[PDB]
Amino acid sequence: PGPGPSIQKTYDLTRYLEHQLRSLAGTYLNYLGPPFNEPDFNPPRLGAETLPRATVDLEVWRSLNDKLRLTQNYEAYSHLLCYLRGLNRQAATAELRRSLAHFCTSLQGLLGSIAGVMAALGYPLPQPLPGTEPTWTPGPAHSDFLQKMDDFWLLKELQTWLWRSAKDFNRLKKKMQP
Amino acid sequence: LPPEKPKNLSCIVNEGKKMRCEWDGGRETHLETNFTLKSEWATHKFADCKAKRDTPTSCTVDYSTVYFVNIEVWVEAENALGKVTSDHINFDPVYKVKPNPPHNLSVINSEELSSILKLTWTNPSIKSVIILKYNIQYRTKDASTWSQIPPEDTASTRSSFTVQDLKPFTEYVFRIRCMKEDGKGYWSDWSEEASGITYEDRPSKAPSFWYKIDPSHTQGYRTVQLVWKTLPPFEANGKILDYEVTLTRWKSHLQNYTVNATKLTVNLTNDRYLATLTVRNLVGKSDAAVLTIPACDFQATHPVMDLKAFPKDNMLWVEWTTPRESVKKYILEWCVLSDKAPCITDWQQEDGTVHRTYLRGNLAESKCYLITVTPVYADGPGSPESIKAYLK
Amino acid sequence: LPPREPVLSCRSNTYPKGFYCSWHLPTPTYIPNTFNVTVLHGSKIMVCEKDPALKNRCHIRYMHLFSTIKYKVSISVSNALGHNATAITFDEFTIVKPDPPENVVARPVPSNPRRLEVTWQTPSTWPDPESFPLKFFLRYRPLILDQWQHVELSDGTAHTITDAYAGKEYIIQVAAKDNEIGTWSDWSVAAHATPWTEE
Amino acid sequence: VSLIPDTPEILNLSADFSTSTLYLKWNDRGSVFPHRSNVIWEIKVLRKESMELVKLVTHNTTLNGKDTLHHWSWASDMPLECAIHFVEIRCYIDNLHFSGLEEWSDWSPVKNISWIPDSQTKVFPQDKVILVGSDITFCCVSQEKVLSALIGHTNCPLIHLDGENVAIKIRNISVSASSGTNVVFTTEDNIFGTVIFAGYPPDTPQQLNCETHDLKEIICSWNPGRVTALVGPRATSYTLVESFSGKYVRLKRANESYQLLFQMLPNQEIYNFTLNAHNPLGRSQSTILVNITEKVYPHTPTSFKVKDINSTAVKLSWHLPGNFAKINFLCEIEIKKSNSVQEQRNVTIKGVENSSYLVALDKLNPYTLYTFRIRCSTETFWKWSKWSNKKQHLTTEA
Ligand SMILES: *[C@@H]1O[C@H](CO)[C@@H](O[C@@H]2O[C@H](CO)[C@@H](O)[C@H](O)[C@H]2NC(C)=O)[C@H](O)[C@H]1NC(C)=O
Ligand SMILES: *[C@@H]1O[C@H](CO)[C@@H](O[C@@H]2O[C@H](CO)[C@@H](O)[C@H](O)[C@H]2NC(C)=O)[C@H](O)[C@H]1NC(C)=O
Ligand SMILES: *[C@@H]1O[C@H](CO)[C@@H](O[C@@H]2O[C@H](CO)[C@@H](O)[C@H](O)[C@H]2NC(C)=O)[C@H](O)[C@H]1NC(C)=O
Ligand SMILES: *[C@@H]1O[C@H](CO)[C@@H](O[C@@H]2O[C@H](CO)[C@@H](O)[C@H](O)[C@H]2NC(C)=O)[C@H](O)[C@H]1NC(C)=O
Ligand SMILES: *[C@@H]1O[C@H](CO)[C@@H](O[C@@H]2O[C@H](CO)[C@@H](O)[C@H](O)[C@H]2NC(C)=O)[C@H](O)[C@H]1NC(C)=O
Ligand SMILES: *[C@@H]1O[C@H](CO)[C@@H](O)[C@H](O)[C@H]1NC(C)=O
Ligand SMILES: *[C@@H]1O[C@H](CO)[C@@H](O)[C@H](O)[C@H]1NC(C)=O
Ligand SMILES: *[C@@H]1O[C@H](CO)[C@@H](O)[C@H](O)[C@H]1NC(C)=O
Ligand SMILES: *[C@@H]1O[C@H](CO)[C@@H](O)[C@H](O)[C@H]1NC(C)=O
Ligand SMILES: *[C@@H]1O[C@H](CO)[C@@H](O)[C@H](O)[C@H]1NC(C)=O
Ligand SMILES: *[C@@H]1O[C@H](CO)[C@@H](O)[C@H](O)[C@H]1NC(C)=O
Repeated sequence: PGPGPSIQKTYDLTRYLEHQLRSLAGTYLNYLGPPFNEPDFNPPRLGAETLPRATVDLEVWRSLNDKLRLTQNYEAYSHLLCYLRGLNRQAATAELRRSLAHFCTSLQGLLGSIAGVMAALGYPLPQPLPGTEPTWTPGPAHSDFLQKMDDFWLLKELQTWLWRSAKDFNRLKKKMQP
Repeated sequence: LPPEKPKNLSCIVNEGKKMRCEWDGGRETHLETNFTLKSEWATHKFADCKAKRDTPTSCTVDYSTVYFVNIEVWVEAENALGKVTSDHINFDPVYKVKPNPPHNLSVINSEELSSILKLTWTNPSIKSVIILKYNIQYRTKDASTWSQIPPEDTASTRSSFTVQDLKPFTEYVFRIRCMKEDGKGYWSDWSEEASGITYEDRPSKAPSFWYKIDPSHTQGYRTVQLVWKTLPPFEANGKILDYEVTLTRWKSHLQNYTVNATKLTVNLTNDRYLATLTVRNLVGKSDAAVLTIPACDFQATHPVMDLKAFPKDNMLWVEWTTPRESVKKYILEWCVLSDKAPCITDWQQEDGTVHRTYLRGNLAESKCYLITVTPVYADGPGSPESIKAYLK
Repeated sequence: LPPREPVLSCRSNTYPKGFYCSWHLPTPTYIPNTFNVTVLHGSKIMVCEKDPALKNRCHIRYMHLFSTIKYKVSISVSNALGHNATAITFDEFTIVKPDPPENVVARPVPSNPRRLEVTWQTPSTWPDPESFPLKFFLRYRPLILDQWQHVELSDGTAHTITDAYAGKEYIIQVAAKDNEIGTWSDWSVAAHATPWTEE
Repeated sequence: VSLIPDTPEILNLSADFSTSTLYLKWNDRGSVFPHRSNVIWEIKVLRKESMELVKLVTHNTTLNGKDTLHHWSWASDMPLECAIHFVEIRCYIDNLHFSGLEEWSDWSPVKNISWIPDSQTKVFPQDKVILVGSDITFCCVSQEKVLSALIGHTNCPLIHLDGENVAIKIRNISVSASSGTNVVFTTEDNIFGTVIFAGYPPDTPQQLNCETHDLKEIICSWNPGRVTALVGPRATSYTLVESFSGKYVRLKRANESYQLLFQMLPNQEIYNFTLNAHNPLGRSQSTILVNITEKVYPHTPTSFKVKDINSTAVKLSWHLPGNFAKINFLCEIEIKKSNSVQEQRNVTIKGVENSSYLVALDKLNPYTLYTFRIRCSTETFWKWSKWSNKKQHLTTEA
């Protein structure tokens, strides 16, 4: 099929995952924390500093050509998937864990599809060895409020990363085909 | 016995719900026929399945249905005489999506436009993933056959749709099913039949009218019995509220009535008159007719000749010849003749250019019918002509 | 008259570029006032050099994208009878609202008597719509129905109306909106077109 | 003359920062007084420059002119890391054979303890679980000023302390959800907060009945009472305790209902199943007797067929797994006619190993569209077993 239908399927899957993540984020904010759903509750982020950020400039976003963006997106996807698995092991609720496992396996399928697309475009970089230090990330001894704040910041960063990845895929579609 | 691997490689996918993949059973094996189904995403293998002992035709495929992924499934045959697999098939679950029929269908009247009828519905949760094409079917509540709307008009996803060029005052029912835009995929079920009426669309047809020449006796003023038939439902386009007539008399003089009932009693004199009617719908007045009554000393004025009547197929038929100059309107009446039984005068309207037209009623056989045909001219009618004819 | 609490609601017309917004008091004052606006954005400083067409617009310029930092602004008024201030916070994703599109024209087709073609243009103030996919919202309705029909469209500057009447004209009002960030904008100015009729 | 007691001296003072309990001990100089005069010892607690919160008096008597060391404890309403605390002791001797004036002793020198900051925790306590409605006060130690404090959308009033410390007074706390309620202290540029849990003690487990499928293991099922509102790592833990053998089984935390496992020891026949409920708030127990021979419940026999020689008619033979070589069975057999009559009868069998059984019938009938259905039980009077699949394998007629 080539890069024609594959990129369209990836974009549709990213849109579906964005909708599912929006629904899951609404549910998680309504469930976890009385001062979290109705109030603003924007505290300074001093607890989460290990996960990769998604703060890039416009010029450095337009300078890349379909390779560094893909590598960084793969690394961020792996890290966020590990963190989501940790959050899943942390949470304890039947329907919530079911929806979380559904989202996790859908994100894993999307990552596999992205890896297949990368291997299909003819780039001699199939799969570089990622991490292996945070490959498990066991839950350390911390407070419950700190863990809740870390989970909230992780969800926000994952939403921002999904939006940035959708915009970057749109930019790649604009730069590649026409 | 040989394993008799399954075939036909055909099954559907549901919108997030549990999906079962169907396969053919085959022939009578009866040797621990318990198949298994596999799944593969080329990066991760899902858990295998097990064919049901009751109906080993379909089982679970994937608990969490994911779209836009390459799923490889194959049904393996396992028995005592070795093992064998079947043909492999690669399909996309997004192509075999079976959506839900749109619910809450409702039609409304916007601004009394009798030409366009809008319809709205709610699209399912799959509208954000696949493009849906629509095929609306409508029909009359009386008819049993359906009418299909051209599919090329609703080939794209739309929230509302308006059907144009409909019939006035006839109830329609609607049901809609959707599928993928391209066409590769299974259809959906039929939605709930939604009712709905059309607009008013006042009738642009002049109703019938006929008077009487009853022999009044009060030395002058004549009591004429104005009788007109009831307008048919399709020819009326709405509930008949009331009838309005108009009487013509000497210069600068005219009267009219608005009686609810379909019967009027207006006096006459020794001068020429002209009576017109006009039915009023909910929006306004309809078209009128024409009729003159010079019953003072009028002559036959070339009455119609050559009157023959023979049913000859399952119903009575009337035929005559064309008069000398021309004819404007045609009208004929009939009733049942028997031993001391009053018969009512039932009639109908016919065009002038037509000379043969079968009657429409509920007459029976083995009875004497006196069909009387009376012509209509510009200066009064002609003398009546009666003829007897049986049915069977 | 002492000053009251002003209204502060900002809007971003261009997502890649900066944003601009104004501030006004609900009750007018017969004497001129002096305003001073400053931006923090966490721990930083913004100048937003002022050169607008209408006053009270400093045209804050963006520097980082997807920073996940809630932008906050604080205004301050002054008067001979009192001095109030207002601090309002928001995000860089909710205030995104483009400008209504211009040059919206329609044209009938000579073959089909119930089909119309609508072709509009992208707003000039908005950046390249090919890089940032937009979402248009077309509303076609006759001049006497007064009942708008909502139809959502995908990326594209063309639409084929298959629901148009054959003996009445229509009006088309289209809006502009990004793919997944922001809300809907205002509609177009006007539109007029008649279907084809054989004679 | 007026006799005054000697000024007491504090021997050693300490406290536990985990449970916030003060420890105080002192040795009275009773060796210089041979008489058993009643001594009235009173203790006073004072914080943040002698507030004099609560007084307490302890009456005792010396031991025959000997110095006896004794320990006294007290639980404060606030954590020790909230403010400094001083302790003072004094006594009042009361002699019976003295008519003079007895005046109280002089206060001992001041003795205080200071919590040295060792961790970055600024809010106390840390994950404390108490009974619902109890009064608990929080403390937020810091070096800067704070704005306000609240639990959720409440904005409760604040109380200042001596040095840059704020405390809140909460009364009659409400119930908590699956997640513990969070309290926070709004600062100028930061925010500090902890989590507190408020649940109910474990209710008494009702409907304690134990049945057995085979005579090899025991299973028990019941249902809890009121919810404890503490799910996760602080959930309840049930444990069974045996009378004679002393065996015990631990419950595996994973629901609506659950069943445990208890391996049977031979030649015991008597057990007093006691369920112990562990919880940091309360404990409950339940003692219910059971009979391993009177609470037997057989299983459904599977893999049985019908076949016989040209002699007398069919002889059923079912396969029931387990160990029942000691106790017999009372499996009642029922045969049904062609949807007209269903006869009922009962037969007896001996103990067989893990194999099929032997049941004989007599004076049957031709085909006549007969069916079969089995249902077994035990010699003891208890519940029956589940039904099996119907079979109609009949022999030839005529
Ligand atoms: C669309 O029409 C359906 C049936 O015509 C209606 O469904 C009703 O929905 C409400 C609320 O969900 C229920 O309380 C009623 O029992 C439903 N049935 C009826 C006959 O009222 C409703 O008007 C519309 N449905 C939705 C989901 O909006
Ligand atoms: C700033 O505006 C506020 C409100 O817009 C003013 O507050 C008013 O103060 C007077 C006198 O105390 C009250 O009678 C009014 O009810 C207040 N208005 C409210 C509460 O809406 C205030 O005076 C203004 N000036 C300053 C310097 O704050
Ligand atoms: C509180 O306890 C401290 C102990 O840290 C006392 O400080 C001692 O004071 C005496 C004389 O006043 C000195 O001889 C010691 O060296 C001090 N100990 C130190 C500095 O560790 C203090 O007096 C007690 N009382 C008050 C009111 O602070
Ligand atoms: C804590 O407050 C609640 C109410 O907010 C109290 O519950 C009330 O208790 C009284 C009797 O004690 C009842 O008559 C009321 O109907 C209860 N009201 C509600 C809403 O439940 C509760 O008793 C208080 N607890 C303590 C320890 O004071
Ligand atoms: C029944 O089993 C219990 C198992 O602990 C035996 O032990 C008694 O347990 C109860 C618990 O409430 C204690 O109050 C008794 O003091 C225990 N008794 C002994 C001897 O330790 C109990 O003895 C058994 N009952 C009989 C009649 O033997
Ligand atoms: C089996 O094949 C036939 C075509 O001969 C057709 O009905 C369909 O493709 C398959 N049907 C089922 C039920 O699998
Ligand atoms: C089903 O058939 C297979 C075929 O060999 C057999 O191994 C198995 O025991 C049968 N029963 C079940 C429950 O799988
Ligand atoms: C009187 O007129 C009304 C409409 O104006 C209509 O119901 C009908 O023609 C008449 N009423 C009855 C009861 O016949
Ligand atoms: C009947 O006559 C009245 C005046 O007498 C007039 O207002 C009304 O319009 C007339 N109706 C019709 C149908 O002409
Ligand atoms: C703005 O300017 C005014 C005077 O021009 C000054 O009083 C004020 O401190 C400045 N800053 C703010 C935030 O108002
Ligand atoms: C248990 O039951 C058996 C037989 O039913 C009986 O012999 C025995 O005494 C019972 N045990 C007790 C403690 O009653």
